[PDB]
Amino acid sequence: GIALGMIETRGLVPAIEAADAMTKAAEVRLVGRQFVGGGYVTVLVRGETGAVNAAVRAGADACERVGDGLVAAHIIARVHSEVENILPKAPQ
Amino acid sequence: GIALGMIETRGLVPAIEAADAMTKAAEVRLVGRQFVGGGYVTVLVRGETGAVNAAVRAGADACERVGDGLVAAHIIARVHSEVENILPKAPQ
Amino acid sequence: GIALGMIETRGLVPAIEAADAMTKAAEVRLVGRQFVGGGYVTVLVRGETGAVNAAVRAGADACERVGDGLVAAHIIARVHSEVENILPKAPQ
Amino acid sequence: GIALGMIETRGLVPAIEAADAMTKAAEVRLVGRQFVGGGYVTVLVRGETGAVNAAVRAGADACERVGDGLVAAHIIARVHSEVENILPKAPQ
Amino acid sequence: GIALGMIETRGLVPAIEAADAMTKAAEVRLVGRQFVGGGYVTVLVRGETGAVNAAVRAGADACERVGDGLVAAHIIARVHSEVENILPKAPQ
Amino acid sequence: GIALGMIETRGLVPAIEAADAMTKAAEVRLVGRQFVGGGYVTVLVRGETGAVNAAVRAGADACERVGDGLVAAHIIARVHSEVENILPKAPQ
Amino acid sequence: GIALGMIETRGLVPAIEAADAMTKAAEVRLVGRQFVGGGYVTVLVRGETGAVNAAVRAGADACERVGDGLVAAHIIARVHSEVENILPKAPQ
Amino acid sequence: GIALGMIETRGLVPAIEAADAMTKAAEVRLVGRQFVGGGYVTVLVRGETGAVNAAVRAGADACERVGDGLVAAHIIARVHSEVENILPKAPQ
Amino acid sequence: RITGPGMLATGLITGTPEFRLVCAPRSDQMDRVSGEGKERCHITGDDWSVNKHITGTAGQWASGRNPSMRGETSAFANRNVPKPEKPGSKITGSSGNDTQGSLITYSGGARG
Amino acid sequence: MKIMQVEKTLVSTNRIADMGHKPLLVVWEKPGAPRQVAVDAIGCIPGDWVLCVGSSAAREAAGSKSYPSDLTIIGIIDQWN
Repeated sequence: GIALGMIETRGLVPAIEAADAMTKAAEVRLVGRQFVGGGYVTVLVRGETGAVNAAVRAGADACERVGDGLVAAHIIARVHSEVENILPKAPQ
Repeated sequence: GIALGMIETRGLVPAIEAADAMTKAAEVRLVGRQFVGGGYVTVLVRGETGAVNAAVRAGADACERVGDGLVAAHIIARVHSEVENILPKAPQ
Repeated sequence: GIALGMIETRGLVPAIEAADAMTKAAEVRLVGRQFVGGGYVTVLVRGETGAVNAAVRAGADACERVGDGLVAAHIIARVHSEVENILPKAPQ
Repeated sequence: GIALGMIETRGLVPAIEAADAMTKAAEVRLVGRQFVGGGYVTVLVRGETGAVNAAVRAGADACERVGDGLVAAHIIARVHSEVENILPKAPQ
Repeated sequence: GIALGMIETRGLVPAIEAADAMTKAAEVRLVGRQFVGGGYVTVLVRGETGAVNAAVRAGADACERVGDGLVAAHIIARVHSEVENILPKAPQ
Repeated sequence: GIALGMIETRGLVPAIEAADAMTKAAEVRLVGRQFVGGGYVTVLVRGETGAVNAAVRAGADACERVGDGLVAAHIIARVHSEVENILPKAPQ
Repeated sequence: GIALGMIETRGLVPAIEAADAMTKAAEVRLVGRQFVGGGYVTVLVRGETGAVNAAVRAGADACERVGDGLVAAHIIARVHSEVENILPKAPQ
Repeated sequence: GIALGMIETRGLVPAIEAADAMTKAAEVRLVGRQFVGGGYVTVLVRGETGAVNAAVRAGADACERVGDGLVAAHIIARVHSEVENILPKAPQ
Repeated sequence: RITGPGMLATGLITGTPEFRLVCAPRSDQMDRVSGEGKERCHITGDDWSVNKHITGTAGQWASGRNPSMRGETSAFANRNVPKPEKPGSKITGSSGNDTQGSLITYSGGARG
Repeated sequence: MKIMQVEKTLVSTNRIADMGHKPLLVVWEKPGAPRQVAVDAIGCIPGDWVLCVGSSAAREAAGSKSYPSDLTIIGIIDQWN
């Protein structure tokens, strides 16, 4: 799938919990963890649109009560080709 | 076109939503995503004045309720050649 | 070390105290000290499940009262195989 | 040609708007755009004292109402030679 | 000596004052100065237990009312061998 | 000149103004400008004790009204040789 | 069809009604009807995540009032690969 | 590992959910699902003692409110070889 | 009473042995997941929404897996830091001495 | 209104305080035409073809009913030769 799901958190620990829950919940792959600055961490997943929806929902529910919690949960079913250049392809 | 559209958001998720909306709404090229610091994220587009106007309006509408939300949605019809030295040409 | 232990502190001194407490408590290997940004610091330990459990409890108790204090203490007994690509192997 | 003008903003978008307005107002060279940290951005211009004066006034007026706004609009007509060491010579 | 003394401050100025006080008070060596991010600055000293105790007490006393003040003043008489990987050996 | 004068400000513009005022007021060498993080910027000068006293007073007075203002004004009259490892010798 | 939909009923008649509603509502394949013992009957479907969601919703609604009623309506977007060893591929 | 974790449920759906939760929670392997009779369903996992404790806790919490719920959650840290004769080795 | 460095910083040191409409209104409806995951608009038919009596995937089945224990300095947070009185201009003659626009400072904090 | 091309910037340090911080640009209808100075309310670059309103409308275009301007740039032409 080509849909994109993202979770923004306050701190790395909720971000890692969100990534774990997202990958365990549905058929999605982790494509990047980004340190935004000022304490924000963003985790990104790709997959089928319904799988992405389930994964992001589970990640939000899992990371809400972890650390300083959840900032954003968002799904884009088909990202523009231009936006593909600001998205990490593989996690590192 | 040499017009510049800029959207500043709190966090990367609303910035990505804004970039997606801007690139879907008009013929503009995403030239940069900048981590300003303190959580500020800026997405910049270039194109014709009408296209940049439409793109910035659509992105500002789209990202206003995503995560911690929008900070600035600005348009410059003609960029001075001096400012071209501090503007990214391609994103990453 | 399959289990993952994670402690996030406000500042570096509670992170160092927590890492010392975890590594003294049980057989865990410290795999990362990440400067998240905005003052957040995360210490990550791997090990067997019971060792990581004991280490995380000890580290949370130790770094409770040091500096600006505790933010999060988290245990993941087995992260998803995707999550391993955003986890550090060794400290830098 | 040796006067220094400085505008500090909260966020990159007001800083870019201020630099654009400054270089449009008078004959000033944009010598630096600094990401201070925590969201502060500083744009620095060099030129004749009158040109720097007009440019800084126009830039402050233009960037006051953009994003999170303006922090500082400062003119140094005669820079001490020691301060030149910490001043940027070209942007990036 | 292998004991560890750490002082965390808000801003560089109290950290430098604390380092001066620590190295004046006792026979400790300054091994690091870390910019944690978010304004936090940590200075680390090594020495024998009594030297580290005296140095940390003196630094905390000296930097308490300097700038934005003191965050942490901590002593670890013997850090675990794992924690050595995340401790600077020399400053820069 | 062995004495050390430091001024910490919120934002770069007051720091540059403080450095200019300090170097104009008395015979002091500007040795560093540090981006602490979180918006803190520290400027360091070296010189004789009286020169450093005058310089720090002039810098604080000149930069208190600029931008987000002044955080700290500190003098160390006799810096320990250990502290010179973390003090910049030439500014960047 | 990665996702898994499960409906447990008391008796076979509500299970058959639930299976009919599930397969009519969305593109899901019925991969098993299991006589659990003691009167429990489980119907299991596979498909896309959104299709499975709609199917399970419809099946629960349909079989709620039939016979001795519904016991459980459960969805797993992606089971663990080991769990596939206890999941029927075809209904025998 | 050689420890044995068992979950007994009323119905098949909570048993499948428990098996999924146990496998996803910790480093354990699913070895069997047994229909007992009268509606009882038992899922068994094998692994290291700490991993088994974590997996059984997670599965018991997950299946508690699914269908007719949970009957028993038991951990045997070391299984006698005589009992291995009545234990499935591979799930079917 | 023994004097020296041991009497300093009492109550500050740690680590010592002693220490040890179809769509709901935009204003008052914040979505769980924004964008394509929005539930604001009432979609009829066979959508991917989940009923109340349906279990799994999200909810406690994602948050109960991993045990967890809970425990600003920036440009934005500094917009209301106390500042001294704004500098005034007492100069005369025509020098572009606008007093209504934004604050412009010259060397030493003078108004300009 | 008129169509004029921006030539260069104009700086007057000793200008009256009522002008505020607004920048001034030198405009002419074509190269070689008589030069005029407009208040730049848009932020244009040299070479831009702009729209300049005069008379009493220029005052409000520059910001207030009492602004000392009789020529203000109020737009940049999207495409002009």
